[PDB]
Amino acid sequence: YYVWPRDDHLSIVTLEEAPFVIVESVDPLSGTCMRNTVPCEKRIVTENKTDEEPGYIKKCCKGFCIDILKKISKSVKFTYDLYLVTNGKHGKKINGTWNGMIGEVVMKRAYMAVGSLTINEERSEVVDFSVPFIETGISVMVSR
Amino acid sequence: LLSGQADMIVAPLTINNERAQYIEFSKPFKYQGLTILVKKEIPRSTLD
Amino acid sequence: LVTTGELFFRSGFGIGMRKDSPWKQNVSLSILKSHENGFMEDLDKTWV
Repeated sequence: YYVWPRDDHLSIVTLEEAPFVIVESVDPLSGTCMRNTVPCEKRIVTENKTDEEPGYIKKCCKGFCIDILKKISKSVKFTYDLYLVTNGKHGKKINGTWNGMIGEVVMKRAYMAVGSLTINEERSEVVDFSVPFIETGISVMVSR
Repeated sequence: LLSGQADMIVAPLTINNERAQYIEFSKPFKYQGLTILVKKEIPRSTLD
Repeated sequence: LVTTGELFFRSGFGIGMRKDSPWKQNVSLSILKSHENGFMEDLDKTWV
């Protein structure tokens, strides 16, 4: 499962949460991902005894950010192959190192970080963002 | 700005396609949308 | 008078700049830093 090892072909490190992006198991059918989605590539290193090969259990992804990524990818004619996270939720300076998705991007091999990200004065000095495409913020939750 | 006599455009500017195509903006400092305005109301019927 | 309706296409504001001038990086960083100190909210509650 080398994904056909064969200049527009880049990894895309994504994550699933909220109606932003959701990961579902493969459509049974005959063992193939259904339509109206893009084949993700889950990575499992659950072997806690031996250094087994990473789990290449493929799945399917759908949601907001993946749809916008598909639109963008069509818009500028570049190929892609999604790839999920291995450790950490998003990324944080844990004693002078990014442990998360932003660490994956800054450490090469990723070349994208589409997901549920927040623009901040904490990662602009290692990566550089694009124009925000949704109005985030901090708000409250009180029962009526 | 574009000719020779300006360097910062601090003003009610706004992001869009062409202007961002021809110059480089910064991160936004307000998230205002576009809306509509009408006039208020007054008291009502039942006459006599 | 009063404003009604919902919000269609929602861009943002922003301080413009030239193309490839030395300031842009630092001015964007300064705006981003000040946006996380209540400064924007402080001035909004002071004036608007």
